[PDB]
Amino acid sequence: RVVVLSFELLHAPATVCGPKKSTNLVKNKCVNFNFNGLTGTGVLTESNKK
Amino acid sequence: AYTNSFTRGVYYPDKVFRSSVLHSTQDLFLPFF
Repeated sequence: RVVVLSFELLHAPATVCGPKKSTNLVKNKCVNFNFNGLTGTGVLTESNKK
Repeated sequence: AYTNSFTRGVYYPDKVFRSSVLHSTQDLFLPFF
């Protein structure tokens, strides 16, 4: 019995996510962020990008 | 029977936000005119 699990790389809003619990968001500070598996370091600020 | 197509065959190639940029992409589009 073979089952192959095909994963389609994120592009659109994700709905099937791993067991990682979320945290609160802190603005205007240098933070190490992880949004739906997308990681990086930077300061998260409010924006006017529609 | 036939008409002249125009600048109507353009769609967003993906779901990524870009602004104030000229982006070159290759995809299946309707040729202009």
